[PDB]
Amino acid sequence: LSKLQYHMANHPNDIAVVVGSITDDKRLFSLKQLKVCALRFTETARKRIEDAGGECLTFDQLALKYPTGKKCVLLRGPTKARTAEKHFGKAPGKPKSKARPYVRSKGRKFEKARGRRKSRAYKK
Amino acid sequence: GAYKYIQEIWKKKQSDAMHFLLRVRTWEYRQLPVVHRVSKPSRPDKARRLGYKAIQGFVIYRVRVRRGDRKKRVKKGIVHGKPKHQGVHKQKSTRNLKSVAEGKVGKSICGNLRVLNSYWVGQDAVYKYYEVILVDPNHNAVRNNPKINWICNPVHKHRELRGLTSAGKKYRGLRVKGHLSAKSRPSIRANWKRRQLIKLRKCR
Amino acid sequence: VAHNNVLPNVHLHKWWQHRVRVNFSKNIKKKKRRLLREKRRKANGGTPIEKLHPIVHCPTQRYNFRTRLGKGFTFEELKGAGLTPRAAQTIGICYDKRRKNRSEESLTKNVERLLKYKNSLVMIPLKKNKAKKGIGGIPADADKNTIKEFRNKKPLLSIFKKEKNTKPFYETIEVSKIDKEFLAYKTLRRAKLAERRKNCRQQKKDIKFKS
Amino acid sequence: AVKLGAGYETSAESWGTGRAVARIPRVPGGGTHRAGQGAFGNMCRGGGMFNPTKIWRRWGRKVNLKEKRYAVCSSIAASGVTSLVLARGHRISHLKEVPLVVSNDIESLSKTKEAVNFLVSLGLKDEVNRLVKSKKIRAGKGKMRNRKYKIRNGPLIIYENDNGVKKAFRNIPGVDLCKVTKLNLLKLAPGGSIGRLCIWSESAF
Amino acid sequence: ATRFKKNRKKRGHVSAGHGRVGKHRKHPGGRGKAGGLHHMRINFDKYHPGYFGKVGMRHLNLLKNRTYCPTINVDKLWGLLPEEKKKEFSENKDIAPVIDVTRKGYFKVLGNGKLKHNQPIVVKARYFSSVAEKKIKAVGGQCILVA
Amino acid sequence: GRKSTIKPATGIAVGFNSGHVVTKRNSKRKELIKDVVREITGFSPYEKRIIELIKIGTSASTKRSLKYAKKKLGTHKRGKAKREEIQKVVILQRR
RNA sequence: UCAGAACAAGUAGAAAACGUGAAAGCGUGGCCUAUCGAUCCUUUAUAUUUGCAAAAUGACGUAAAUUACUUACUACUGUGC
RNA sequence: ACGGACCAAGGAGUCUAGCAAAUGUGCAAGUGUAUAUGAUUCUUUAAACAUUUUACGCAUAAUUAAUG
RNA sequence: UUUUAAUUUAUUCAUUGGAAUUUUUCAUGUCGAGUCGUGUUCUUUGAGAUUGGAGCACUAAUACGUGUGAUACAUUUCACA
RNA sequence: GAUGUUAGGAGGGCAAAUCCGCCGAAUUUAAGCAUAUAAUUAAGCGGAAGAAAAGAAAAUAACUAUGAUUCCUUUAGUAACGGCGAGUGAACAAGGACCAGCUCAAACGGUUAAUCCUUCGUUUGGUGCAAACCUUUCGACGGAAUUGUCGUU
Ligand SMILES: [Mg+2]
Ligand SMILES: [Mg+2]
Ligand SMILES: [Mg+2]
Ligand SMILES: [Mg+2]
Ligand SMILES: [Mg+2]
Ligand SMILES: [Mg+2]
Ligand SMILES: [Mg+2]
Ligand SMILES: [Mg+2]
Ligand SMILES: [Mg+2]
Ligand SMILES: [Mg+2]
Ligand SMILES: [Mg+2]
Ligand SMILES: [Mg+2]
Ligand SMILES: [Mg+2]
Ligand SMILES: [Mg+2]
Ligand SMILES: [Mg+2]
Ligand SMILES: [Mg+2]
Ligand SMILES: [Mg+2]
Ligand SMILES: [Mg+2]
Ligand SMILES: [Mg+2]
Ligand SMILES: [Mg+2]
Ligand SMILES: [Mg+2]
Ligand SMILES: [Mg+2]
Ligand SMILES: [Mg+2]
Repeated sequence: LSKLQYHMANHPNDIAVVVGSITDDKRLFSLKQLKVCALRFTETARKRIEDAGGECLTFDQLALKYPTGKKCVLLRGPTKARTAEKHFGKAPGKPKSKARPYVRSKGRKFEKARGRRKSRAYKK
Repeated sequence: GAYKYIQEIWKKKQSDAMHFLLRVRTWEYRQLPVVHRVSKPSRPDKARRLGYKAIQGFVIYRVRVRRGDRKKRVKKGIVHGKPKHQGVHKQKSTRNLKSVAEGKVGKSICGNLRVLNSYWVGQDAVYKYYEVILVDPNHNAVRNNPKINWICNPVHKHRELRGLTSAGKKYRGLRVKGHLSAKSRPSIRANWKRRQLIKLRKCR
Repeated sequence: VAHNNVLPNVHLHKWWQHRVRVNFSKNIKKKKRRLLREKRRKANGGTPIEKLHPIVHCPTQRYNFRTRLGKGFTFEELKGAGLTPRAAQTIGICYDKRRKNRSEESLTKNVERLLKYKNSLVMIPLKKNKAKKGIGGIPADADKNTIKEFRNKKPLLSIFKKEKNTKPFYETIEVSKIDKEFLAYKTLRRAKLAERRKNCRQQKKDIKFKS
Repeated sequence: AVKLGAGYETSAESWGTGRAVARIPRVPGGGTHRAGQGAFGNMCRGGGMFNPTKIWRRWGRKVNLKEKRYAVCSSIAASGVTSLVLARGHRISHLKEVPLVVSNDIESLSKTKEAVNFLVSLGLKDEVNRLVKSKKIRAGKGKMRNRKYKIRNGPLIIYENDNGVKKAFRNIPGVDLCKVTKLNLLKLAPGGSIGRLCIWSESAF
Repeated sequence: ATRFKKNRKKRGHVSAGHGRVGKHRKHPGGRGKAGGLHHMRINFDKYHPGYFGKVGMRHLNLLKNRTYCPTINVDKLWGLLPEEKKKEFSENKDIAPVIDVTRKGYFKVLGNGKLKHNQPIVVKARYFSSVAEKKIKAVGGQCILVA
Repeated sequence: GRKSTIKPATGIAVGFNSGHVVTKRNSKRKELIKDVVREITGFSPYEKRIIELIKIGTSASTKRSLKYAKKKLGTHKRGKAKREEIQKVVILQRR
C-alpha cells in the first residue's frame, strides 16, 4: 500500500491499476484518497482503503470504467526482491557475487570459513 | 546410638583396630565357599541402612567376586575385526563387582529368594566380598508386613538380573540425576529408541 | 552431491525403518481418551475430574512475562488460604512441598485464587445427611436441598483454567507528563559497563556480612 | 502394506556364473520343485514385489483450514445456483426455488415414508425414482471388498436440530443429512463436483 | 500422482531417460556428500564457499532463551495500534500513546524507518538501539525501560 | 547476572540487580561420638604422617603436608580441610 | 593459468611512514619471463577487540559516608585455555 | 561380437525423510491450529467441523568468534 | 448379567483410641562410607583439560557439611539441591 | 555349621512383539582406509509384566523464576562432537496428555516387644442347589525377635 501511495504521489484522481495482490503496510500512518484496481486486495488493505474514503475496483469494474484504460497507471510489485531471486545470478564462489548460498541455518558453524575469509584459504 | 557408633568405626577402616578386623574377616572368607549363607549380618547397622530387617524371611548371604578387568571372550587372544575393537585384557565390564556378586547369588543359588540389597564387607587383591540381603517372598512374615510386602510382587523377580538393585541403578547411571544423565533416564536403550523414533503423522 | 542444492543432512544412515511410528491411531486414540475421561467423571459423580493448579510465572528471560498453571500450591499459600496441606490434597487442590515464594504479590494472588476456589466449592458430607465441619482447612458440609440445587446448576470449570492476560499494551498519557531527558540506551550501556564492578562490590558486602 | 518379509524369507543365493543359468539367487537343497528356482527379485515367481508398499506412505493430506472453508463456501454457492445443480445431475426441472428452504417442521419428521412423501410433494419425485433405479452391482473386484452396490447421490438435507430428520431420511437411497454447524465438503460436492441439491430448514438457513 | 511422473512418459524408450552410453549406476559420484574437497571440490567452491573448516569461539552450553530478543523497527510501532485509535491520536496532539512492546512480544526496539513528525510516542521496552531512542526523542517521545 | 537481596531490582533488563519491580518476601553428642571413635581407632597412617609433618613446623613442611593430603584424598579443598583438622588436633594435643 | 574458482606470480594504484636525488622522479625486492602449497593442527606475533555461560580476582582505586549487606564514579582486572 | 529354440503369464526410476526450483491455490507482515482439547461427532466417521468466554515453526533484520 | 454413580433413613446410647490445625514452652536433633571424590586406565557420550559407567590405586567431609551451576585451576561469593 | 524322603513351602522349563540387564560384531559410509561410521545395532546369554522401565530432586534455571517420572508437539538438525571429513547430535525452557505421593535408616518410646509367624483351634455371619468362597475376634502351645520388631516423624 505504501508503495502504491508513493507512486500515486505525483498525479492524483487517476486510477492506479495493479495486476496482482495489494497488501497493507503498518508502516504507513496516513492513507490518501486512492482509487485502486487490483486482482486481489488483502482484507486489511481493503479496509484501509475504505477508511481513506477511497475506492477498491476489480478488473472487470476497471474495464467497464475505462475500456481504453484512460487515466490509468499500471504498477508492479518488486519482483527481484523475492527470496528465491537472492540465490540466483552468479553463484557464491564467483568473486563479487551477492547471492545467498543455500544453507541449513546461520552462524559460525555454517558456511563461514574456507573461502569466506582471507584467513581461511580464500574469500568469496 | 550404638548403630551410629559402629558406622563411625566403620568409616575409619584403615585405622588399626578396624583394619585388623577386616584382615581377619577376609581371611575367614577366603576359606568359606564362594557363596555361603551367613547366620547374621557381619555389618548389622549397614544391613539395616539398606533393606535388612529382623523378620523370619530375611536372609543374609556372603559372596566372593574376583577382582580385575574381564578378558574379552574369544578363541585365543585374537579379535577378528577392525583395530578399534582389537584390544582385550584392558576391557572393563559395565556392571559393578557388587552387581555381579548379587547376580550370581540371586540366580542359580537363590532363585526362590528375592535380592533386596547388598553391601561391601571386605576385600583382598584377589576377591571382593559382599554380604547380600535377600527376602523370601513366600514367607507370610513377609507377605503380611505392609512395609516390605512390595518385594512379594511378581514384578520383582530377579531384580538383580535387570540392574534394579542399588548396584544396577548405579551402573545404569540412574544414581546421578541431572544434566549429567540426560541420555539415560527411563532406560539408556529406551532413550536411544525414543530418539531414533521418526514420527510421521497420518495427516502429515 | 550436485547442482546448487542445500547440502544433504538427512540422518537416515541407521536402520531407521526398524523404528517408524505412523499415527493412524491419532484421532481414534484421542476419542478413546475422551471417553475414558467421561467415564472417570461419571464415576466421580458431581466432582470435577480436574485439580486446582496455582498460576505461576514462567522462568527464563523469554517467558517471564507469561503466566501459566504450575503444579502445586506451596505450604505458605495453603496457610494463607487457611488450609492444611493434607486437607487441600483430599479436596480439589494440588500442593507443592518443593515450590518456594520470593514474590509477595504472587503469593497474595495465589491465596486470593485459593479463597475464590473455596468460595465456589460446596462440600458433600462423608456420611450421608450428618452435616459436620471440616478439618483444619476444609469448609462446611451443607444440607441436602442446597446440594440438590447446586447439582441442578452447571458445574463450572472456569477456575481450573488459567486467567488470560490483563491486556494493556496501549494506554493514554499526557505530553506534559513525558520526560524529554532520559537517554535509555545510554543508561543501558552504562549499566552493562558497570556490571562486573557492581558484582564485585556485592560479593565484598556479602563477605563482610558473613563476619 | 505387503508384509515386511514377503518374498525374502528364503535363504536362496546365486550359484554364480559357471553353471549355465542366470545369476538370480536360487533356492538351495533338492527334492522340492522349489529347490533350484529363482528366489526373491521382482521378476521371480514367489519373489518380493518391486517397491513393496509400506504403512509409512503419506495417506492423509493436510489442507489449509482457510482453503477448506473457501471450498465449503464455493460448494454452498454452487448448491444455491440452479444451473450448477442441474449440471451436477440432479433432476431439478420441477422445482420452483433451488435454494430450497423448508419449514422447521421437517426436523421433527419421524417416518421415512413421510419424508419420501414430502420429497415427492416438493418435486423431487423424479429424483427419488432415479435414486431407486441406481442401486446396482459394481463392476470389478470391489464386489469382494465390501463395496458391492453403487448408488448415485441424491439430495442433501441440512438441519439446525435433530428432532427426527436423521432417522427419517436414513434408509432413502442417496439422501444425506448434515448439521449446519458441521458441514462436510465431501458431501456438499461429491466427487469434487459442484452443486449438490441441498434442502435447507429455515432455522438451518 | 504416479500417472504424471516422467518415468511413465519415458516407458517405451530403452534407457528410461538415464543415458545409453553413461548408464544409471548406483551411487556413481560416491555416497552422500562424498569427495567434498577431492573429486567434488569445484562444486563445493562454487555453490558452498565457506563450507569447510571451523571458525570462531565454541559455546558449550548455549541456551537460546537467554539471548532471545525479537526486534521491531520504529517504522512499525504506530502500526501496532488499531486504525481508529491511531486516527484519534493523530487528531489529539495533546495525548501520547504508551506502547508496551514487550506485551506485544518484542524484546528490542530498533530504528529502521520514519515516525510521524511531532506526534509523541511513549515506548516501553527492554532494549533500544541508540538510533531508535534518538528517533523517538526527536519526535518528543520517551523510552521507558522495562524488565 | 548477580542480584542483591536487600533493595528493589532496577527496572532494567541488564546489569547488576536488573529485573522486575516485584518486592521480595525473604552438636555435643556428635562431638562425644567423634571423641569415642578417636579413642578407639586412633589415626590412619597417612593422617599420622601429615600430623608429623605439621609438628615439624615450617612453612615448607606445611606445604609438603598439604601436597601429601591432596595426593591422598584428591581435590585441593578436601585436602586443605584435612590439613586444618590435623592442625587443630595438634593444637589440642599441645594444650 | 581459468570454472574466467583458488593458490601462485605479477600489473596499476591508493592511505601510511620513509629511502634516494638538486630536482622531476624512482623504489611494495632481484631487467623481464620459473624458483612453489588448501582445510585441520601446531607455533609465535598483533589488539583501549573479546569469551570461558550465576558471579567475582587490577582495587574496598578515587571521592564521599559511618561501622554498614552504605552512595556515587573510574578504557586499562588472576593463572590457564 | 554377445543375448535370443518357441509360447503364455510375471518382470524393472518406486516410496518416505528433508531441501529446490517450477507452477497451481489460499491467505498475506504474516502464515501454518502442532500436539491436544470441544462437540447434539460416531454404518461411512481412523473425517468432517470447531479452537478455549503472547504455544512453536518459518518469515518480519542484519551482522560479528565474540560481551554484543 | 457386569459395576457405579446419583437419589432414600437414619436414629439413639458406651467410651477406648487417634488426627489436623492452634497457643505457649524446649530441642536444635537426624539426614545412608571402600561411598562420594581424586589419579589413572578402558569404554560410552553431542560432553569438548573426560558425560556416564566400569577396573585398579588412593580414600573424604558432617549440614557453616558436599554435590550440581557444561574450560583445567587457585581464593571467595551466591543460587539450587 | 553340617545333616534329614522331617513339617510346610519356593526356584528350574516353555513363550517375546513391546520391555529390562548384560555381552557384543562385521558387511557398510567415508568414492581407498586405519580414527570415525554401521552401532552403544544383529546375533549370544540372562530376566519381567499387561505393560515393563522410569519416578518424588545431591533437578533446572539465573527468571517476576520453575518443581517426581513418562509420553507427545517443540527446542533442533540447534549447542556440541567429528582424519572439524563422511557423518553424528542432545538438554533447559514453552504448549500439552496425565497428574500422586510416599517409608525405611537415623532422632524419640524401657513403669518392660507395645511386634511378627507356624500349628491346633473356637463362633457370629453373608452368598451358592452343591463345590466352595467371603469376612468377623479370640485365645492357647510353640517359636522369631535385645546383633532391634512395632509405634512416633
Ligand atoms: Mg509373495
Ligand atoms: Mg475386470
Ligand atoms: Mg528417443
Ligand atoms: Mg543400458
Ligand atoms: Mg564413458
Ligand atoms: Mg559382454
Ligand atoms: Mg545362444
Ligand atoms: Mg531365455
Ligand atoms: Mg506381461
Ligand atoms: Mg512455490
Ligand atoms: Mg543424605
Ligand atoms: Mg563411540
Ligand atoms: Mg545450567
Ligand atoms: Mg526361566
Ligand atoms: Mg564391550
Ligand atoms: Mg569404504
Ligand atoms: Mg565404493
Ligand atoms: Mg539381540
Ligand atoms: Mg512373564
Ligand atoms: Mg514399575
Ligand atoms: Mg523431547
Ligand atoms: Mg529451525
Ligand atoms: Mg552414534
